[PDB]
Amino acid sequence: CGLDKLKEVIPENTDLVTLGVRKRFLEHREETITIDRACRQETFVYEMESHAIGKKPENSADMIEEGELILSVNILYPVIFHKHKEHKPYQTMLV
DNA sequence: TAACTTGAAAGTATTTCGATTTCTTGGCTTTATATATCTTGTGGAAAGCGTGCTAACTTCGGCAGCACATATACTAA
Repeated sequence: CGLDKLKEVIPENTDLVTLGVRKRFLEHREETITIDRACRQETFVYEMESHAIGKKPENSADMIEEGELILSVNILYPVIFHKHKEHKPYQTMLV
């Protein structure tokens, strides 16, 4: 179980299944998507997840003890949104 | 310092789909007339608990019972 014996290189020249979908997506990207952008919500999620990576408290007494319950709670307050798009109305919190 | 080609982002529109409505069927109701018959739909006349308070005076006012006393007939000496 090492990395020196593990496959950067173009993922091709092997009998695969998902690689066909991957190449189709690459072609669809080269068609209209330009460089690496238009991923607004994607970068939002990325940064909002990185904001909580390895941040230490200002005081030593504010260290979260091991095993503390973290609960994810979505909230739907507003009516002003897409009732059509599967429903994505409002923010989600952690407590 | 704009101009056009980008992207997922709305309404917005139309197309079909669940469902309830609307449209068809019978058939019974009712109108008279009389024709006729089974058991079972009746008409009608009998007859074999439970209390409370006194509303209070007056002056009965009788009898209930009771009941006390005793005069008398029976019995022991």
